[PDB]
Amino acid sequence: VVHILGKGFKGKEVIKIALASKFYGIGKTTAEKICSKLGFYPWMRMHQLSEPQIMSIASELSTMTIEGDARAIVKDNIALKRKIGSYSGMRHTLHLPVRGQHTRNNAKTARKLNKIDRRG
Amino acid sequence: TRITLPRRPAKKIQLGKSRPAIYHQFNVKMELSDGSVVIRRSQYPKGEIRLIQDQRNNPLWNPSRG
Amino acid sequence: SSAKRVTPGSLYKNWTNTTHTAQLQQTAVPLALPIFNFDDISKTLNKVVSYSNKQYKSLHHLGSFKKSQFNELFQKPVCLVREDATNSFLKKLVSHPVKKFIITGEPGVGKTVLLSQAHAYAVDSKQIIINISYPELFLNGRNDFSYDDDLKLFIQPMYLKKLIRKILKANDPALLKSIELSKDYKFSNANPKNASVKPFVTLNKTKNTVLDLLSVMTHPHNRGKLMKAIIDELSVQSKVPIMFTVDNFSKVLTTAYSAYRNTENKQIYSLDLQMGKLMMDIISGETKFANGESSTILAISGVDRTNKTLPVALGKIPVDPYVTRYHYEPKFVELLQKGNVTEFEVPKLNKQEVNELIDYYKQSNVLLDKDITGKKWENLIDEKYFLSGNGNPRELLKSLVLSHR
Amino acid sequence: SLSPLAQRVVTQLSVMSASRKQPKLLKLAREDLIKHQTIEKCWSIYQQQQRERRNLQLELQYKSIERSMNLLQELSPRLFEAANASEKGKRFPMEMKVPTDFPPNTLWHYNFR
RNA sequence: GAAAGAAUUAAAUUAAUAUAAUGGUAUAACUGUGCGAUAAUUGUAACACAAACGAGUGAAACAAGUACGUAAGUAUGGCA
RNA sequence: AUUGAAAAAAAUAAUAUAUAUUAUAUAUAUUAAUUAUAAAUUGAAAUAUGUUUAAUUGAAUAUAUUUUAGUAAUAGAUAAAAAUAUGUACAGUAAAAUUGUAAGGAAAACAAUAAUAACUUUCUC
RNA sequence: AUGACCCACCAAU
RNA sequence: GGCUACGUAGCUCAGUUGGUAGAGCACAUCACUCAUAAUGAUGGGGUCACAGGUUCGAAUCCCGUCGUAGCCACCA
RNA sequence: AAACUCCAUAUAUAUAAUUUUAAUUAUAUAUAAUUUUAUAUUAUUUAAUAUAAAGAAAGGAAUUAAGACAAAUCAUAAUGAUCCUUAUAAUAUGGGUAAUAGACGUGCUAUAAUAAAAUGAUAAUAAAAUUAUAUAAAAUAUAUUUAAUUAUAUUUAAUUAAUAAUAUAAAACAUUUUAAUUUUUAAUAUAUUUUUUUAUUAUAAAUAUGAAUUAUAAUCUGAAAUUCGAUUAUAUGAAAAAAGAAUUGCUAGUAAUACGUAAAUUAGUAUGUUACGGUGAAUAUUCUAACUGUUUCGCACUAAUCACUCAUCACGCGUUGAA
Repeated sequence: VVHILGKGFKGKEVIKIALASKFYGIGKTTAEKICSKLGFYPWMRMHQLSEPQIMSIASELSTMTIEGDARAIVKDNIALKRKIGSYSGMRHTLHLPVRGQHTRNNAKTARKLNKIDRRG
Repeated sequence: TRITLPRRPAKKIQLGKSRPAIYHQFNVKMELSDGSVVIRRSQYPKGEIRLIQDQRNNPLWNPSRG
Repeated sequence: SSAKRVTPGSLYKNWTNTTHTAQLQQTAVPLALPIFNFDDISKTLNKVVSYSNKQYKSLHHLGSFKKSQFNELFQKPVCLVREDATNSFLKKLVSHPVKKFIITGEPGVGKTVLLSQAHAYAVDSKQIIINISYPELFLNGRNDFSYDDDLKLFIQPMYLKKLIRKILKANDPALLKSIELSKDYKFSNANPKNASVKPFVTLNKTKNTVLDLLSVMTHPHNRGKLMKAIIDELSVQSKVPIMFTVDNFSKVLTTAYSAYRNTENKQIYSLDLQMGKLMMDIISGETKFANGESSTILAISGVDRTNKTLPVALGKIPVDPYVTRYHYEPKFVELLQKGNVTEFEVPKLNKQEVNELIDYYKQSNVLLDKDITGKKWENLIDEKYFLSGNGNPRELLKSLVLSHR
Repeated sequence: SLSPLAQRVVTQLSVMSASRKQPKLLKLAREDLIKHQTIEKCWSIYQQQQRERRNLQLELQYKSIERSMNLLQELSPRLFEAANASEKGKRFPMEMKVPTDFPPNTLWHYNFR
């Protein structure tokens, strides 16, 4: 609702999933019990968060791995084989089916996003 | 095109009457990553801050030691 | 225009809401109906009755009615004094040594009208009634929650406040002062008034009435004890009686594990939740009201999944050890059993009752001329009894207004 | 007249500006003025003394170094050469930190590397 | 020994100067500034310079008043 | 002048008040202000009087009354960005170039780029 | 099989 | 040879008395058709031929070279 | 052509010792309708339109002629002719058919409230189909804390079929939710809406839709998922705001369905194919246009109007004029 973890959110917005949305390092199940440990009554919106509570919220996300911090981990896992002899690396570097999909036709998607630092 | 704030007539500071800008500042305690506290004068109203990421927990500043 | 439903008329709400809240009654033609009273039941047997203004007041605070109920058809919610229900049933209550009954039945067969028939008894019968409707609203995981290691029970502040207000407002104020704290109580204080000055709150034992305890203003992690004591005061004392009234209990007769995850993602039982304890225990007999006029009516309703609990508990199916908890909470069974709980399978409507209702239904012209002119009378009568599965009050209505085929 | 952004800019400008934020001038009585002068002058003198002390100490250290290096040159040429090297890229160690106002939880680290 | 000041020499007129080009410029004409906004005033002008004449250029001074400056003073439009 | 706290004066300037002299003097008295000036349903806050708590203080709180807040740059005798080019008075020095420096690059802004003899003052062994 | 080509559409008595 | 106007999106023609990043036609891609072509609906291209210069801002402007019809015409 | 035919429908008989249980069925058979009877208008000896009255009365499928398109198949097979026999013939391993600038056709999933998702154990409700180149139930363990669901793993009960398994049909129905939506809440009080009301303060174009997509781990099948399969969990969450000119299917149990179901081909994977059922419509015949059969008139065409045909220009080459 405020500047929670910088890119915050809005009120009325039940927190549970809200975290799955703005945050990239956390989503779905992770965000679910993330509230559980912080014990906030489920179906609870952002406006209701008692600022001090957000503080715990913040620390919690620090504990596990969130934000583009992991974007890189994959970026490296990508570069890894890519740096080795890896069909993927070609598929990924050229912007082509890294999942071996329809290069011949439906491949624009790959060309659109698949790239060295994919998640852009 | 150019976005501006259009100036009013400037107020004449007379020679000798110019006064130095002493901004309102609070004495603020910074507790670093470890428990070392340091006092610093600051314009924002907060008597105490505790920091998470500092030189005292960065590897570059101490190589030997959501 | 720019404001939502800027137009005074509000229908944007899901129609079931449009029916619930819209102040549409208004137009309803005023009908001079007889008043529901149990002492005068012989005069009003098998007739449509209006509740007393005092009865309505308590019923409204207790939320005795429901949105689904076609209560909008009339200037106020009405009922029939059915004899297999009102008359015969209320007699059990004013006569059974256990005063612990469960109003079951087939969906719509008005297992709820009855319960409200029962809060009707309590208004005049001058008791204290503590309905806990839509339990779900506390097992939903939507309202607030926090622990209370002075009771090992997760408590639900906000929810408790709603129930506490319901009991205090619906019940007659005088009928309340009559119970004076049977001891001591010392909790928080946040009454905007004497708050930053009086640190805590105090209730002297005999200068303070239960009405007062039920008017305190505590901080979240306190309302819980307020309830422990609220109940406890009323509970132990013997001056006026009680009617722990629970509708939709089914939901809590089955869906144990609530919605609120605890602190290890583990699910919180419906018994570690305070109101669950306040709700079941009394049912079981772990909590006793002194006054022999203690009354307890719990009642399952339709909007709710079914499972082996009730049937087995009540003895309508031998215990099957090898089943599944998702459909047989062995405990809930035990509680009921050790409580000697009895069932008033609400019976459907007889042909003449049908006529009756349909007669009243004619008055306010809450019908449809496809059958008012062009049909004799007996014709229709037999018809609705038929297009109503031979007895689901709601179907009659579903078949006499909603359906314009 | 003005946008919300324009308003916020004006507010920001005001924070920095001396417009209607500054007090009256610090007027003193003559006795008070004298007392102030005596406070300031004494302080200044003390500061000068401290500077001289430090400066003197530094000079003494320099003299001692000079005395040492001449002796080293006289005795062992190789040792003197080793001493007198260009220390161009010499960096203070990152453990020698600027002393804080109050000390940390762990005052001293006994283990390292 | 140190600080601080006052500065002094060198270098510079390549910057700049209302505008060409030259001449002058740091002793600053150039730049900042306070005040002011008056001398971008009013009568007699000697005397030169230039010069065929008509014209033009500098201008002591006498007198009336204005401005700024502690003062010396300076100011009869602008570095020419 | 009136309250706090617990005989007078004596520079300088300024203001106040007076009076001497074909002398912008003196005499007594006191040390104001020094970044401001209308116009603000609502923002903020002070005082005076209305209810509960220990006559009674504090709290809340209501009405009047006002005060604040109209938020705005220069704080420097400023100094080579743009602004006025005539007067006067005071004060200072530019440009280029090179080593640099988030984006910044040939080309933004910013910083640094001669010499200390002597002289004085202050501390000091 | 002989056998690479086809070109025009305008609105009523 | 200084010396008047013209050097545009593939083609033609723009724009004018500044308040600028146009037109069709051709082309690519659909569709229409049995298949063309018309017709229809979709995208492509201006260094508005080069230097330097101005008002807040010139395709425009000033300011003249690498370019387009040229300049001889007091003879006895 | 029609009719017989097959499914399907009405009745009737026979069979089933009602434990293969569905007797509301399954078949074998028989009859039945290409419906009939009567009156009244019209017409001209007896048809049509209305009305009643008797019956259950209603559909689908298969069959698509002769010819033509020198339509498709020499890769189902087969065969003539012609071409090779140390290679255009046979085998193993690996690779390929999965490559992608653009373009087309067909689907799937989509873009949220006259619509999507959890949940419903006295399991609301089906037909058709499979299962000796097998289906694989109950449980049991994990993913995960209860339990259910979902997906795998352990062991194989029963059934080789009106017996047991795939498989509790799902949609509908009910309740709960649901961005934008300030249409919300949550703190107060407010009260004859209580799951609600009202007064005040707060709550700054892709969402909780969409799952393309990207990592990591895990599981199936088989020697072997790397080019190259499937599944799930944790992550990721592009595009997509009902889509231009233009165009497709469908006239009744049809279309539509965010309704599921089965089989064949699989060691293994269906967004495809072939079948089954559930819910279940509006709109219509009056115009043009197109395709067909019947007919008029015309017809210079006849591999037939996608015919045929005309003049100039341009190319090359004869002959014969003017001068």
